[PDB]
Amino acid sequence: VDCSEYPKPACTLEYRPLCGSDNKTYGNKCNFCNAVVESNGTLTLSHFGKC
Amino acid sequence: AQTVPYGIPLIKADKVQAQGFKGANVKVAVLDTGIQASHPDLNVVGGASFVAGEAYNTDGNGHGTHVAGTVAALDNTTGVLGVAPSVSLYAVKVLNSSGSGSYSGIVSGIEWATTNGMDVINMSLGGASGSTAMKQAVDNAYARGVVVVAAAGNSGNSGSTNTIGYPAKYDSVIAVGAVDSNSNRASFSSVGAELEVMAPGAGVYSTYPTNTYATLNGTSMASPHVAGAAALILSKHPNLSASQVRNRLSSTATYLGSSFYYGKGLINVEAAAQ
Ligand SMILES: [Ca+2]
Ligand SMILES: [Ca+2]
Ligand SMILES: [Ca+2]
Ligand SMILES: [Ca+2]
Repeated sequence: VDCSEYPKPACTLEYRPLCGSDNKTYGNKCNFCNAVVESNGTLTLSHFGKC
Repeated sequence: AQTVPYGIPLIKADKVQAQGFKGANVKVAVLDTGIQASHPDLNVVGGASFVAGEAYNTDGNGHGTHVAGTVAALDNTTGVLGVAPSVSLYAVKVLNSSGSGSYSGIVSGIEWATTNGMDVINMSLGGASGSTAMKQAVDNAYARGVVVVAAAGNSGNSGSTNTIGYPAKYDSVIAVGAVDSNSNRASFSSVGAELEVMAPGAGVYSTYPTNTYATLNGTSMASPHVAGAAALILSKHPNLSASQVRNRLSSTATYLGSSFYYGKGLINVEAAAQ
């Protein structure tokens, strides 16, 4: 996932969940990319949809 | 042909529209990813952008257009139907095409909306921390007579943990949670003391770029039903203060369960507009 335009603190509140490689559900891609940045890029996408 | 999304009858907006009150002469700003103003089922009469390189009247994400359609999709022979289809609709772009943004962009949008005389602000967006300037901006908007509505958050529940984000968590903002068409809380809907009211947020059908329609989930979808409801109330009772509109919405809501999970419950704009 291209998370190059992150971090950004505010995200839409559309629920379109992504499941991270950490088995956490992120509410949408914006939430996921913020988490990727927080992890210094270790977090990857396991799959679209909730874990 | 026009279809009526389920949220309109569920919050009883159809009853108020049938009385002849549809949000005419009420200004609503949708602070979001923009609105596709050229969509046949929307009438965007102004706005501004606080995202560099993007115009107020385009929407490269789709979210802002969907939110706007729940507030204000035109009553005509096509598409869908908004809660308050006669409102004066303004696009205030504070999030980019990726659906993300800075607190400063949001603050600039809230200030623009206040300065330009909006009656209602919708913010279908959130962040974990907020900012001093965001608190100031919503407090200023509300003190100067703007009804400020925001999606509560999609952080679900976990024991007694408060999962409301900002700006919903600010006391000057109405935090709106999500129910589905059975009036059941959506599992993603955030919870906590600040949760104020619920509105439809699961499987919501609305406008979407380009010139089409889509079904989305989120407290983002719930917030504009409440923003539209505030507009309906003001179109029927134009001299009410923002606090009076807010109180009407919460005090006439249909109880659904513990306020931690549901706030005062599902809005009922027919009762709220009495
Ligand atoms: Ca148009
Ligand atoms: Ca229509
Ligand atoms: Ca609040
Ligand atoms: Ca509550």
